[PDB]
Amino acid sequence: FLPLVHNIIKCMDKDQDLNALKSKFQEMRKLISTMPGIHLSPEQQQQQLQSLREQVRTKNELLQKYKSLCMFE
Amino acid sequence: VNLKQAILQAWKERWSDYQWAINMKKFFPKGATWDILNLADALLEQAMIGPSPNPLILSYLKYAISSQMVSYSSVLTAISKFDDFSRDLCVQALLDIMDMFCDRLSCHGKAEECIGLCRAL
Amino acid sequence: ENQVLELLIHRDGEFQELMKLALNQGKIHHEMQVLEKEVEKRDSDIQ
Amino acid sequence: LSKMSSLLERLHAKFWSETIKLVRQVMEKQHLVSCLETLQKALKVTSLPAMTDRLESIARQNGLGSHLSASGTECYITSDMFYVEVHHGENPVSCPELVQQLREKNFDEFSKHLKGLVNLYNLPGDNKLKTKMYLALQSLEQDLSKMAIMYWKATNAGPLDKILHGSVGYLTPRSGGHLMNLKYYVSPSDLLDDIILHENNVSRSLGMNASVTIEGTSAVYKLPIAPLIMGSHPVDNKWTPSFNSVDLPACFFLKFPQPIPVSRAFVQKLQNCTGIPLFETQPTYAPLYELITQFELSKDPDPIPLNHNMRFYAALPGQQHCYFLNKDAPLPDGRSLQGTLVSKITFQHPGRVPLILNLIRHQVAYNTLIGSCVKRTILKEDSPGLLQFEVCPLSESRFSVSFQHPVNDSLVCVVMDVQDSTHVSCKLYKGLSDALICTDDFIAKVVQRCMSIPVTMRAIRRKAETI
Repeated sequence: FLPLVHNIIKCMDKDQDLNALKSKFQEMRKLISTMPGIHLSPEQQQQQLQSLREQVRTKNELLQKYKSLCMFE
Repeated sequence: VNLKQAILQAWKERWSDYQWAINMKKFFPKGATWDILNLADALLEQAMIGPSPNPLILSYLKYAISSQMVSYSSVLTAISKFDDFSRDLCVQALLDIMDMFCDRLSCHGKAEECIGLCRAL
Repeated sequence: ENQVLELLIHRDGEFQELMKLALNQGKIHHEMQVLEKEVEKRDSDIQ
Repeated sequence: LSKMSSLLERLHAKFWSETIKLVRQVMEKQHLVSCLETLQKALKVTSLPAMTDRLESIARQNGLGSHLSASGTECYITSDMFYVEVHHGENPVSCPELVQQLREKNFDEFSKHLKGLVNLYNLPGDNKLKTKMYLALQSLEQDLSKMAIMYWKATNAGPLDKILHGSVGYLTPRSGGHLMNLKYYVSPSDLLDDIILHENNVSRSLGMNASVTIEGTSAVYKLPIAPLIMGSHPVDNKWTPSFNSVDLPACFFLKFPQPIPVSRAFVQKLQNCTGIPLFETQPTYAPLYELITQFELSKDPDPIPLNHNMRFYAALPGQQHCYFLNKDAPLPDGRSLQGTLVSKITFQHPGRVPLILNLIRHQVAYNTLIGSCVKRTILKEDSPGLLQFEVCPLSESRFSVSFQHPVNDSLVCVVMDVQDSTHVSCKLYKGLSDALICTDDFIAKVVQRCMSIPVTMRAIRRKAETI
């Protein structure tokens, strides 16, 4: 972050508690980033999402093909 | 007829300019008829050249006048009708080489070849 | 002025990639929840 | 070759949540030690206050008297570079010449033009020539613009025969993001829009152009201090008689990019118009064409070695070819070709120089166009084609090309002299017994307009050949 380093340099070479505010902002940003939910890397997550989308499409197509061909008596 | 392709091959590339003697001796029967030697090549090349000194050839001319048919060279530089053109650039080199050619002496021809060379000069 | 600059560039790139990965994970989770709901409804109807 | 100093040993050798007491208890104490503040262009984008702070920092470090009310705006401490977008000499100018190129997000014309003019307008003068003579030369550099407009009005046919070629007139304004320049290069056979399609005159920025400058150290020649001659002249232009003239410590030293080879006659003729010749040093009288071809083709040349060794093999319209250069060959003229391998362009005041530069410019352009055929083509042992020719520069600007004409069983030379600036002489000499393989004045003028050795080779191999 550019603003954190700027506030740190200001509080260091001005002659307030910019370091505490910078640490608090960094902790809040880390918490917001971890708030997403995806613990593992997003690569395998996207791979599994694509696989699930393909499976859902295949299941929908199979259900449509099964419910379409209804000519028995 | 071989003289045409010979001079073509000669001018076509920038050879060592001393290996020319070896290349000629190899490509030529080496004694068939020397009346088709460089003697006329200079003039037949400078004709189309006109206002050009035609370098890289005067070296061949020198390596020839070192030991070749001086009589043919003499008669051909004599009959060369360059006064009408008057380039004053090629004829300059011609008179320069003729000076050192006639300076020391002529050679023996064991015949009236000397008288012919005299008429030529 | 090369090591610190490269470190800052790598940190900015890592932050941008993390934000993009979080957005993609959220979108993928939403799409997966929708697909799971659709598949569950279809499976209940089929059952 | 490792990364053990990022998160493994960097945080462990920094000598948390309650250990930030280093702002008031340990504070009892930009070039190569503190790179954090110096890297403002990397931490934040180039904005108005960032550049204004960087300028102030550079002025405080290197030494330059300049200040303002606060941070957010900063001018340029110079003769007339003081201009704030969006009084000790000239007034505050807000012209578009220094507002167009640097309008919103430009970052090129901010540390080069200023530093350039600072280094140029710097000398041992103390308040006598650093400012006075600088402003005098800047104000005097305005008759050329009036002369440019007069030439544009007079030459109301096309900006091809008078602006670039023939004579001067392809000038532009010298202010801010654009300095003084001229039409040094005159390559007409380049990649055009397929005589360029333009609405008005070019500012010598769209593409490639030379860079003219005005500096000097000892060329304090008599010159005006203000523009006087500004009326429209009779036909082309008029001189500006000075002397209201003092020893202005300045000159018109341009920036000659490449050491273009010229003739001794041109330098001797120009050595009587502006004092001394265009160079005061040991003349490098080496093979002119040899070094000139390499200097010209050095732009496109890559780090791979060429090792041509006086070989000018090149391509052809539909095959390969070859050629020579006759470099380092003393012709019947006696001494070798005079070389001008120098970069000194220290000129003098604009006196009688209406054609002192255009002649040498056309000479150098013809010399460059001669060796144009050999730029990046490297193909030897080409059995087919190989239209070898040797440009024999016996006389100044006198070339010759030999080709195996089918008319005779030998080469065919042709005197190629640059009579005019773009209309060169392309006569030829045939033989007493030779077919009509020699074209007329039509193909001669075509080759003159082309001005390319490879173009002439292809024409001989295709049009003049007819076989």
